[PDB]
Amino acid sequence: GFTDYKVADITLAAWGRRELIIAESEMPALMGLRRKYAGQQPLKGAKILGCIHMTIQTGVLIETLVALGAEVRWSSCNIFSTQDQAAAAIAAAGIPVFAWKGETEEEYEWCIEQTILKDGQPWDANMVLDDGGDLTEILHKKYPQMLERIHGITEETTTGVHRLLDMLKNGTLKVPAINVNDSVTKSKNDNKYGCRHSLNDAIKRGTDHLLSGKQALVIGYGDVGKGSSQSLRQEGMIVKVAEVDPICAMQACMDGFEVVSPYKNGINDGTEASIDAALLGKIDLIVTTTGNVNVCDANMLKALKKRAVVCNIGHFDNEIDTAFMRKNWAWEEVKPQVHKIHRTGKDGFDAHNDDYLILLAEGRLVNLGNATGHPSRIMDGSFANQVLAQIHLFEQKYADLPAAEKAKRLSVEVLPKKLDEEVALEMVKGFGGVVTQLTPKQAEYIGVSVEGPFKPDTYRY
Amino acid sequence: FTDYKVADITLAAWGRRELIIAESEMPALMGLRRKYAGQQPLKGAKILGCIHMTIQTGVLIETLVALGAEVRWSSCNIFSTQDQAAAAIAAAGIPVFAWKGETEEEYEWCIEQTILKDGQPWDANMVLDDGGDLTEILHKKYPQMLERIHGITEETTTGVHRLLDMLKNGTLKVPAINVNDSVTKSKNDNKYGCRHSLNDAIKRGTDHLLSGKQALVIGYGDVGKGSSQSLRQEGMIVKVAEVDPICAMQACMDGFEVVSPYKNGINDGTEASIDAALLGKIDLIVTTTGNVNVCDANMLKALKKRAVVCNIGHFDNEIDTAFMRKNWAWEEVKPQVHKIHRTGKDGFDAHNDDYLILLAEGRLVNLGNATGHPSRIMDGSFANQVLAQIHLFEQKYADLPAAEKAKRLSVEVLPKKLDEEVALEMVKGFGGVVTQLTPKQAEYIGVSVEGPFKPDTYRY
Amino acid sequence: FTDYKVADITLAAWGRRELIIAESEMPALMGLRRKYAGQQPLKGAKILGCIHMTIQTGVLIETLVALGAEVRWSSCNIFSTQDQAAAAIAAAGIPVFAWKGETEEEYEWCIEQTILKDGQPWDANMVLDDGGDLTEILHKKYPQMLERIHGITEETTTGVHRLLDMLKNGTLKVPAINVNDSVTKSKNDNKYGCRHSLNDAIKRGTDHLLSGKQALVIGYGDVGKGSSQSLRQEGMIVKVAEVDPICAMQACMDGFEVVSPYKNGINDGTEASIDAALLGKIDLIVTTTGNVNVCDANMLKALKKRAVVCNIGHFDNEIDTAFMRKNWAWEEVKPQVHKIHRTGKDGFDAHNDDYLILLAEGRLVNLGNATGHPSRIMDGSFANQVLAQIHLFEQKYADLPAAEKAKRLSVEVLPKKLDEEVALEMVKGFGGVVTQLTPKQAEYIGVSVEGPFKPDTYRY
Amino acid sequence: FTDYKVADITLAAWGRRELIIAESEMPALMGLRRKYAGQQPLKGAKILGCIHMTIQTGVLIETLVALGAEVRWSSCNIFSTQDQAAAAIAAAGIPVFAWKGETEEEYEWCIEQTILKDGQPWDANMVLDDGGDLTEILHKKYPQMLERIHGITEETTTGVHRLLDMLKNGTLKVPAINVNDSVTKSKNDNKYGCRHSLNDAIKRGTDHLLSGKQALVIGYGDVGKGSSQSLRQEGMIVKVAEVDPICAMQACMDGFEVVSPYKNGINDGTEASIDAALLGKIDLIVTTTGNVNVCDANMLKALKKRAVVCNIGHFDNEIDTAFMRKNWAWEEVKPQVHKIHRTGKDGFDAHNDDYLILLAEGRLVNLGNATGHPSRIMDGSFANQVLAQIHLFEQKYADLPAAEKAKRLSVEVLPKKLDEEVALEMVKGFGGVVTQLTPKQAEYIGVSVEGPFKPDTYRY
Ligand SMILES: NC(=O)c1ccc[n+]([C@@H]2O[C@H](COP(=O)([O-])OP(=O)(O)OC[C@H]3O[C@@H](n4cnc5c(N)ncnc54)[C@H](O)[C@@H]3O)[C@@H](O)[C@H]2O)c1
Ligand SMILES: NC(=O)c1ccc[n+]([C@@H]2O[C@H](COP(=O)([O-])OP(=O)(O)OC[C@H]3O[C@@H](n4cnc5c(N)ncnc54)[C@H](O)[C@@H]3O)[C@@H](O)[C@H]2O)c1
Ligand SMILES: NC(=O)c1ccc[n+]([C@@H]2O[C@H](COP(=O)([O-])OP(=O)(O)OC[C@H]3O[C@@H](n4cnc5c(N)ncnc54)[C@H](O)[C@@H]3O)[C@@H](O)[C@H]2O)c1
Ligand SMILES: NC(=O)c1ccc[n+]([C@@H]2O[C@H](COP(=O)([O-])OP(=O)(O)OC[C@H]3O[C@@H](n4cnc5c(N)ncnc54)[C@H](O)[C@@H]3O)[C@@H](O)[C@H]2O)c1
Ligand SMILES: Nc1ncnc2c1ncn2[C@@H]1O[C@H](CO)[C@@H](O)[C@H]1O
Ligand SMILES: [K+]
Ligand SMILES: [K+]
Ligand SMILES: [K+]
Ligand SMILES: [K+]
Ligand SMILES: [Zn+2]
Ligand SMILES: [Zn+2]
Ligand SMILES: [Zn+2]
Ligand SMILES: [Zn+2]
Repeated sequence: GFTDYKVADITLAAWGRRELIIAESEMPALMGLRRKYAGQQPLKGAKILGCIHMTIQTGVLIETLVALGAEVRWSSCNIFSTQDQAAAAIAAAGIPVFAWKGETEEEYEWCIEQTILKDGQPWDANMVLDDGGDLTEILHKKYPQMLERIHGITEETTTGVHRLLDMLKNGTLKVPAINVNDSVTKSKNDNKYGCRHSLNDAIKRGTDHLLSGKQALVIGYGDVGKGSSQSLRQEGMIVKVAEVDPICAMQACMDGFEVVSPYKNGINDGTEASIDAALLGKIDLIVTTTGNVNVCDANMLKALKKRAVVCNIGHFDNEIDTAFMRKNWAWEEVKPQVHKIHRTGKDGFDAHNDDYLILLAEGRLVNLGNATGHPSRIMDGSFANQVLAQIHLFEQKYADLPAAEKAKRLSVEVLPKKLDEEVALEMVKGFGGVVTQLTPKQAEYIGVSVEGPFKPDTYRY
Repeated sequence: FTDYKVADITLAAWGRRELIIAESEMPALMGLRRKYAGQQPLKGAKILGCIHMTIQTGVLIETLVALGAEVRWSSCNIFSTQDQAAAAIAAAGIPVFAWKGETEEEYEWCIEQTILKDGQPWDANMVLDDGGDLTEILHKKYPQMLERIHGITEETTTGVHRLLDMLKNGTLKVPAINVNDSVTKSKNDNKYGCRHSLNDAIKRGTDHLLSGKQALVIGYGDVGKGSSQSLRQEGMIVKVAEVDPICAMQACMDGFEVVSPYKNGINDGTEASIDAALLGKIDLIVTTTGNVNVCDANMLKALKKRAVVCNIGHFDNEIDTAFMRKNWAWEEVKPQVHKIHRTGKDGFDAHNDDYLILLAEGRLVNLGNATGHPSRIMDGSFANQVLAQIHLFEQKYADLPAAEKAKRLSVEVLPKKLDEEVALEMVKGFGGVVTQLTPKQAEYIGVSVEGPFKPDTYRY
Repeated sequence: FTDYKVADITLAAWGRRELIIAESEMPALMGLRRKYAGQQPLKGAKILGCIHMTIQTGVLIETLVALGAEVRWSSCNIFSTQDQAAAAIAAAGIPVFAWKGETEEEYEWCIEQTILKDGQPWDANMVLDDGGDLTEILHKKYPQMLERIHGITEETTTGVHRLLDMLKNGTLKVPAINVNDSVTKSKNDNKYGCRHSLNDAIKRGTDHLLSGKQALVIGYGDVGKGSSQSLRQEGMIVKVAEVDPICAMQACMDGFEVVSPYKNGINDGTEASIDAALLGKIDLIVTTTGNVNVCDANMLKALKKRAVVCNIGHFDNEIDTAFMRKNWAWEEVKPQVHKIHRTGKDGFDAHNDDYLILLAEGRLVNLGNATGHPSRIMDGSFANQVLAQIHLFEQKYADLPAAEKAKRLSVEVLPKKLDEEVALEMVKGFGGVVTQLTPKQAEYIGVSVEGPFKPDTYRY
Repeated sequence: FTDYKVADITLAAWGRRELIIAESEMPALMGLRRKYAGQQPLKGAKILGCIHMTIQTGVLIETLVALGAEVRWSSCNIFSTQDQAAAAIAAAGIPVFAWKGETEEEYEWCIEQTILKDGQPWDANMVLDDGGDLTEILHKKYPQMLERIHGITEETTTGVHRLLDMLKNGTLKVPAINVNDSVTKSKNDNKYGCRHSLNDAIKRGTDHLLSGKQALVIGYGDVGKGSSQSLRQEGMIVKVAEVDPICAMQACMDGFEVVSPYKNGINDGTEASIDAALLGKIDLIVTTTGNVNVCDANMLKALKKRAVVCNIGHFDNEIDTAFMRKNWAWEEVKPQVHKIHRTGKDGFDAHNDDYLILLAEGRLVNLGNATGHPSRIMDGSFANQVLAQIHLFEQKYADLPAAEKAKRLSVEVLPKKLDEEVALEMVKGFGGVVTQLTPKQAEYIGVSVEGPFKPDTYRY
């Protein structure tokens, strides 16, 4: 009877449900919250606009929010990241979802718009859950009136947080936000170990290439680049790392990687002469992890070893100059989300040409495009943080507060450490791990409560 | 020159040979020498220093002096001095009071020799400390000296805790820099230094194969992380204990099984609480916490026969060695290696099978049984120390009026720009090449091309 | 052309795109293709082939054809075919009978379609086999065909065992080359292939996080070595079981804890013999043995709820799946992934917590749930296959007098010189540069500058 | 008792304490000691022994004696003796001629003291050798003594090569057991021993950080495999050179870049052939080959300033140290650590930057700068030694009829069943539990339930 959705194939729903039932068993923090808060219905009356990869893991998040009282309207934040069986299962449960794997850019924008509008008019949304900031931007630029009713935004990822902080600095942010990314059980779990799991996964599914013994260049060594570099090194790749941040570069050196630049002496003057052609001519795989623009540029692409794989695991595709490749080189689809890019010219290629690159997911997030992103047991931490953040901001009721109280509360904050610890404890118990309890004397000795928090807010883990 | 006490002054030439090698391994620190030599930013500084008198500390001391400082130096541990390093410093005409194998009485005497010159308080105006013993003695016994001191630069996590307690209680008299929490210290020294030096010390003390054996690491902060890797990389099967669930989550994700010595994780002080099956399979226990009694008497009783026991946290009370001294017979194998015979206190059978091996009498094992962290890692810590000394000395806290002092009294870290400057020199030391952002890229992510590259919230 | 049966011929263009990529990843095999094209050493060869119909096997098949052979092909496992590879081979005019998800009846039919052409035995004169099923069918059901066959080239450990048993019993009718025991096969494919593809298949089937979880690997031969590394490198806590103490020693030294499913290692057939405490903590069990019932009914009953069970040895009887079919309810998650509900046979609760996850119905998991070994590894195995086909075809066993046959009826390996030549091409494929001995150095160690470099005793 | 020469007999108590610990780490060897003590299988054996006089060798010597043998012992390297081990052996009344830091003349004298007792040949009837120097001296200088010798048991790869050359040339006078090629020797000692002890020795000699730096390992046999892992596990970026393409393939698959010191691998003897760009980035070079001049004069000229150079193959001629002695100035840092100044022969500037660091004067670095392999690894090697001595002594070659001698003049290995029995004791030492086959399983794979478990072709 329910028709308020658009997915690839509703008949995938039973398969999706089987996978959701398995995922629930892999997500003890999130399911623990579901069990803890079900009675109290802390999200009763919440109307959440959600924009995040419509995977199985996101399904467990959505059904947790609903189980706690929320209504939601959902879209994916990437054209290739949906798992169609997950979308089907959510739609089959009577939840509005607009998402499929392999959207066009026009379809992507349309799906976000279907969450925002219900029956042609703005939905009475009062909460936002976002990954990367596209939904947040559309609301501020095109639907500013809807933000008058919204209590908060809970933002998943580093890039989205940057965008929020810029808005706050400029006075254009209209509702408070929680930076979910910077929970330790998000940033130092999902961003790092998630990519460790899923980068090599995606490259194998796309190419079935042996990785051992081959040369990789990882651009960036933040949380994603750390995890990515390990994904490849643990397979036996000879990994080199590029960075602009000398502290992150120091970490790469100490971690056993050679730190190099694509450019002579690190200076990117925009000319072919600046490219270290000797270095790039030996690289079999380049992975971008930065959240920055044009870190695998046209001249680097021209210089790469024949038959190198090129992919991006940062949030947005402009890390690699794919526009240059579309303008100048011929694309041969191997299979979905795997293209050979023939450097011999624009139109026409020889089927047996040797001078090509392999691009994964058209430069979009490769882990989600060519595989299934992070595994449930890792996403458990990120998504338990999301639920806690939604509860906190919904309960604070920003949209209803007096102006002076709003002025005090308009901020981008993180969750308290106590809650980060509580999420982590459930994760550890999920592994069968046992956390020791401090004695009262030990807790006094190091100056903490037996119940935590166990570290000062300055601590970096 | 006679204003020193070392084991053997004739070791000085050997020490100098090692200092010359260490300088080549310490580009950040040597770079500071070249950068600041002309300006002499520490001219007039009189620094009381208390930190492990190793070759690495030698290069630190000579850097401070090269920048204009005078110093008076002691070690912060009874077993951590390298006698050739101490000799070389004494031979350069610098007051140093330090040798490997001090008694506790000698340790206290050496600190006192830095504080006093010719029987009266030295006109000290700066403090460099590792662990807080010198800082405590100044506050408790020589409070008048703190009236002239511009600041304290503290090396290690335990010392920082002690400073923060003072600040909370309003008893801290001078500002401090928490040198530990530079990323180029905490996430370099504490982690990778222990990775290098823990397995080193265990091999020197015992020459035991580590591969295939079972280890329990107590703690998974920076030292526990590095320690766990030191052992895992050798092929140990490592289990980790933690009180902090976030650190425990990291251990799980890093590929370790997380266990408690105690049933249900509850340390009720009884033998019944001990997981005897677990402890009876452990070949090596390492404490990394900065806490007290984390390898306790009941754990020691339950350990597998012939297990090795050591501590790499700052102080020896991590292990209940007092219990062992009271109850069990100690057989010295060689210096800093004892068999502890669990058969009783009154002698031992030379062929007894029921013993534990304790390294460095439970004191910092990396420094006690080997040489601590390597020069290229200490480069980062000690470049931060020099910069911290400069920062606080230049700010001249001791010259402000009391109301202005009250506003300026803090425990702070160095600014990120300086942490980055140290890191860059470390990276160039490896032959690493850092990429420069284009103006468009710097705009895109909202940073200067010169840095800093991360918000102060960033955890690396 | 209609002499084939595949899932979907329209997948052929996709398969060809992947073959063109695979050729670039297989320098040893494509080097042989180019080298022997002129000579046509397999002109007149009529090869019955039974081996997983993957993209890699496609490159092998097209190499044999390029060297003059005709072939008729089937897969040696019901789940191992890549349908696009089969399509591409069929589209090239080569008889192939293979698809992913065959029934056992279909599997036997496909082998029979290779053996028969137009309802009568094909005039086969060569056999290429993986695991021995084709070899067995010829000996048992078509013995007259073996009168014309010059040899068998056998890919895998299990098939070689079966050949050696036949030879011992006097029932082997044609000579064979053990391709498995080239170093560029056994110590490449069996080990590093499983390192690549075991974790691959578990991720594709389950998308389970592996880091931090407990695995038990049964066996520590070449496949168990590679499998254990596949899991450990992901951060699993891996325990290893073995019956061979030398292999167990290697596991210990490699950093694994060596355990038995049975108390004191004694499998008496009772539940009381099972180490239920150990098995109750295992999240993943992988069988690697080539043996029977190494993950038995009582082990399955004892495993932790929701454990994954899989087999990467050649045949499914490593795990007692027959017990599971008789007693427990199977819920298909998706193809080649079943939840096995331990609550009973007659239906299951969709929300039951007491289940195991079985991959590929206990068949070779790397090929069943992923794509098996990668091209650049299969390059070594399949270069050896081509060399072995050439050698046995050129020897012409079927034509020799009885006394000469008697001398030649054996199971042999390829010479070390050829193993080295394959390896050299593999190394150059990575961009590796092998040093050439000087004449003095070659004299010093007693080898030719060209090799072979090691005595036949050498184990690598 | 005076029939010995050691550095310092007063080290004996320390040595004994370490022997008591080593016995607890050597369960295979101590198991043989317990098993065979009653039967005294070496009663009447008079063994000339030449092998590194370490604590581990002490346990071997005392096992041979405990089984009835008399021995006369020397070290097979000038730097490998542990003086406390030598002292303890001498203090037990066993003839030993060994100290750390022998001259070449002293080394030859020590071997001669084993051969002669009171100025005339000892009535030796057995030889235990490591590297072949003793074996060579007997054949060249004391051939009459070989008439009464029943056999030689040879520890190491280089010594085995020398024996096989003798056999090929018809100059070998007594049979030998190649102890090296037991799996519990070659694939334990040669590989995992160097994994343990290479990084150990480099740390003790230099205290250099290894993580992040560039290494070149020359060779990828058993020692090169273990060596490469020693460095990679510390975080070095390791490149590997090889002449054997199969070993090079393994290095690639193991995650190393395979390179040559020479452009395109061609060593034409000129400076122009050296890849100066590659060598100018290497911080550490380690030779592992058993070959000559694999780190040659031109390579040494091209290495990065301040690179460490060492050898872990049996003999020092792997590195052209003679070139360095002729041309460059040596500055001793401390024992077994020299800076070699490339500025000229006649003196050096103490602050010169253009030097290399050579460890142990190019002699076996693990034994020279540390203590070699750990007891628990040497357990396997030395259990094999004891078994080999028993076998050859019981065979009584010297006393056999000539036709039987002709058949038995050979170089053989120990049976696989005994290799397995050694391994089982090693595994139990770790607390490992080996599973026992059921009768049906043993039938299925074609072995006895008690083993042996693999055919003699198996490479592990
Ligand atoms: N694919 C996934 O599943 C996933 C998971 C988490 C985060 N993300 C995304 O990944 C990106 C990175 O996130 P993060 O948490 O690691 O951020 P981060 O800020 O921790 O790290 C990014 C790094 O890129 C480096 N960098 C920037 N420009 C560079 C350049 N020109 N060359 C080399 N290095 C350069 C920075 O110095 C920094 O250390 C973001 O876009 C984030 O949203 C994706
Ligand atoms: N030996 C060295 O060279 C060296 C180097 C740096 C620091 N340190 C010292 O090592 C210690 C630890 O330093 P850090 O930087 O790792 O501090 P840290 O705060 O990062 O980590 C200590 C960890 O111990 C854990 N812990 C506390 N009590 C515990 C208990 N009862 N059981 C289990 N875990 C427990 C805490 O949760 C914490 O994660 C300090 O004493 C520091 O001064 C020594
Ligand atoms: N899936 C693949 O791609 C692939 C690749 C190569 C080989 N194989 C197959 O894998 C299997 C193993 O091949 P291999 O080359 O490793 O053989 P192998 O002989 O080297 O190793 C098998 C090991 O199993 C051990 N074992 C036997 N019974 C045992 C038991 N009850 N418990 C514990 N350990 C036991 C043996 O001691 C031996 O070490 C064979 O069936 C082979 O054909 C599969
Ligand atoms: N230090 C120790 O404790 C220790 C332990 C065991 C053995 N050894 C000694 O180590 C040496 C090696 O023993 P192994 O068992 O590894 O022998 P191996 O035959 O297994 O390996 C030696 C390797 O060196 C390679 N090689 C030869 N010449 C080369 C060259 N010019 N460039 C590059 N690679 C070259 C060979 O191809 C071979 O793979 C021998 O001298 C042996 O006696 C020392
Ligand atoms: N080689 C060394 N020289 C001086 N200090 C050291 C050395 N190794 C470790 N340390 C210091 O020991 C402290 C613990 O007391 C750490 O904070 C660390 O910086
Ligand atoms: K997933
Ligand atoms: K040091
Ligand atoms: K494949
Ligand atoms: K030793
Ligand atoms: Zn997003
Ligand atoms: Zn200290
Ligand atoms: Zn097969
Ligand atoms: Zn020797």
